[PDB]
Amino acid sequence: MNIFEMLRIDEGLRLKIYKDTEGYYTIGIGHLLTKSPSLNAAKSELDKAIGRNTNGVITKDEAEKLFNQDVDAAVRGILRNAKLKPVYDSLDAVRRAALINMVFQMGETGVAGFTNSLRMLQQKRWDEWAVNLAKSRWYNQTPNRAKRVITTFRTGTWDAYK
Repeated sequence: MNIFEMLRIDEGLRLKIYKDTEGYYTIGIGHLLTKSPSLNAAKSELDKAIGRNTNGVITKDEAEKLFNQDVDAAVRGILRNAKLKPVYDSLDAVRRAALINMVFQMGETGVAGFTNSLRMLQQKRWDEWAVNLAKSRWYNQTPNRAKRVITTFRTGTWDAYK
């Protein structure tokens, strides 16, 4: 299983624009179009992204291209972040994907805020770090997923996912 598989499972695959949980415009595999409401606002952005007039519908292939870019980009946000980079480096491979998953869902900034979390993590703490996480808005708005992610982190295994 890998990062790509991981998130594909968590974000699903939609070929036509749609509203997320927070009610945002999205398409593909978790690709956020606009923190706005103008459905046109959103087609424009889709247009800019693919580079074609899409009328709000794209291809699998295209959804996958957004995706790669999206996963890559998270990977670098982490490596550029001063607080995240090193956490990332200290972890094994599964746990890292988990990290990458988080960031994808909430941005380097969002993530790098777990100031506390931050090192328990690095301390090779979990458990305690985990409970902290269950006490967050994040967890409370998408528990299923949050759990699968927290589980993966704690355990350094893909159990939650199969």
